[PDB]
Amino acid sequence: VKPQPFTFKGGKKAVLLLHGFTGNTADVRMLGRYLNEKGYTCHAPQYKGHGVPPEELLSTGPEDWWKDVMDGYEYLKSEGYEQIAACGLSLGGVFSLKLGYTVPIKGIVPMCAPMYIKSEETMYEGVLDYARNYKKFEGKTAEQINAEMEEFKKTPMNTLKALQDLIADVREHVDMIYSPTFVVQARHDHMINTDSANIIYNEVETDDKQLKWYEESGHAITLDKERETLHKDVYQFLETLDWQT
Repeated sequence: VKPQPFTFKGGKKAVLLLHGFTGNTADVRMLGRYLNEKGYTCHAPQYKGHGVPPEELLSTGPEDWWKDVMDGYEYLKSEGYEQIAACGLSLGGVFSLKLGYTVPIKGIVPMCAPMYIKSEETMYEGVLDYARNYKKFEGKTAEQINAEMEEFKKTPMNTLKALQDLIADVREHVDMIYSPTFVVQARHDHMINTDSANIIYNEVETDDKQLKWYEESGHAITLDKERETLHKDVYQFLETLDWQT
């Protein structure tokens, strides 16, 4: 169905949930529903250019998506939730780490966050596959999709280099994170370099750093078979955080 930002109201423990590149809030909705059933207040913004036709994605970049992340953090603050944890999938996990050394965060849970850059061509191939599937889900025939993709291929995404610079910049500041960190990484991730999980765990400078590998999951770990175990592991980590004060 339709993708939209969601806010699940619960107690004073607040969690900011961040989806990945070419994703949407549905990637973190089941996790937000589980945490809200456990009493957490959950808010998931939707990045600019996501949840809309892919032609609008081409005009957006990390500077737009980061503004959506900060707006989500400030929305929870403006609503009375001063204590916020950050949990994100892939690029959302990168944004979660960036929040860790930028604003007060009770704890961060980067899930399959890439610390290694990929080539623009490799990234753009994923954009093209996302664009083709989006038009497929719009109900268009195969012939109409081929015609629209032919024009789509003539419009390169000029913000992919900035996306590379974002991942490289966060990796150089991982040692400035002192908040508790729960690194979640699927072992059979064919989308990123799984050594990113070791970089985050080894170089974060917090006393409470954790790493768990998921042996039966792919990159989309929140949608794969172990997600119920992931929900419990994330919940049980969030419970150890220094809430209230």
